[PDB]
Amino acid sequence: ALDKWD
Amino acid sequence: ALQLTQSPSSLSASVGDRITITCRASQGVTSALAWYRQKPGSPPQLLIYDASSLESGVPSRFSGSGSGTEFTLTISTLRPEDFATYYCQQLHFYPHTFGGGTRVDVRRTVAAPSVFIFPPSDEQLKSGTASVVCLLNNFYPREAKVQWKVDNALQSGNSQESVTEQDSKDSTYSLSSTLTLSKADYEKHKVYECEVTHQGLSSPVTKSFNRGEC
Amino acid sequence: RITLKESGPPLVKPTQTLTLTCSFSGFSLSDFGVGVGWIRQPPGKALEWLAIIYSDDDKRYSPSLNTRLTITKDTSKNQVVLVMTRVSPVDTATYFCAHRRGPTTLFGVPIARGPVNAMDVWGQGITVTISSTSTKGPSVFPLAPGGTAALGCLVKDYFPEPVTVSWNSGALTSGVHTFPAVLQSSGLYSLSSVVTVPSSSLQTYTCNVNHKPSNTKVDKRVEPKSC
Repeated sequence: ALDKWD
Repeated sequence: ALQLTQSPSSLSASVGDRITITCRASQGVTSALAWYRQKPGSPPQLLIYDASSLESGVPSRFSGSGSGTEFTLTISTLRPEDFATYYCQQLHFYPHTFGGGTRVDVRRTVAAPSVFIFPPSDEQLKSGTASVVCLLNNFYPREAKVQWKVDNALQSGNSQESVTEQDSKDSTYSLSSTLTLSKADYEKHKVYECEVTHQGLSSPVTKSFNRGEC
Repeated sequence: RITLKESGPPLVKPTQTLTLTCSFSGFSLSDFGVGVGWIRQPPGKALEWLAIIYSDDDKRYSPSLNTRLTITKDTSKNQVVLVMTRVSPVDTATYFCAHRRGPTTLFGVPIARGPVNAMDVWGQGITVTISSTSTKGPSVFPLAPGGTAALGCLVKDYFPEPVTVSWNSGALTSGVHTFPAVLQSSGLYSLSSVVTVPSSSLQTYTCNVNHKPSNTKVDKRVEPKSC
């Protein structure tokens, strides 16, 4: 699960 | 999930030293990593964001470098306010993990603990419970291991310990460990022992007593 | 200047629901890409990430606590609420909320994402204790014995924190170590306070214990047993 900005 | 391992977990140093703390991630987190310093009783404070950017208002002795899976924080000239615990945080993957922390404390000559074992008071026994306490007084470094033994049986799950904060004059720590048993179980055994391992002790020291002996 | 502050109950009982509020000033949860997250810290342990919410209302939770957490925002009141259900003793911790910057913009155009990589401002934190114990005073028991001797008092089974301990009405300070209390599985705290003295002083030693919460003061003189 990639961070919001990645 | 993603693992963030800090090294070392604990570190001793003196004012003026240069220290470097490192944080390694199990999978690459690009540059999404932050460092914080947390002083006792206070919230963590942001030092470095995005692996190497200096947060505004943070002193220049703090520096961060690295990307991918390996990062380092270095404090070039340690000041008294830097004796604290540092944490790294990854923000590339959810959940946004924190490392285990690294405690930075005042360095001082190695000192073995003075160990003492206290049997439960007759007053407590009348209430049906038995507390056996072990004290490790004024030692350094902080890591110490206490092992309770009853008639040679290794005890587990029935003790609790707490450690004082580094003494401001001594630079030593003290540790209290309580073994708790029902009065009944207490009465079923004789040799209560507190075994202590510490860097300043050539080999483990054991302090004990035989219950009811007078 | 950004500031955040946590509020909620200091004490909560197992199985109950815990609602924590983060009230902040200096930014709006309607500002572009801003986030507010929650992090907790059990006594003596590491920081643990719990959840975060952004101004566009995307929400994310720790996978280990997902089923018990709900995070929500109230933009017009500048507050973020985190609701944790079915708490148990292991949930005792200091809970912090924190600000997360959104990307820097130039003429309303996102140009730098590096500033989102950190939680930049934190609240002081709120201590939350989870125990089904009711206000109760401590039982005080004696702890009796380079050539230093040690003695003390075991302040057992009290709730809630704190308790104060001094030696000889405040006159004895050197060699005194009062340890932080441990929360026992019973839900009651327990602590020891000891003092080291030249093996000769064995001078009188009395610990003065005071648990304000239960109106319990006790002075216990401790000596080297054997009558």
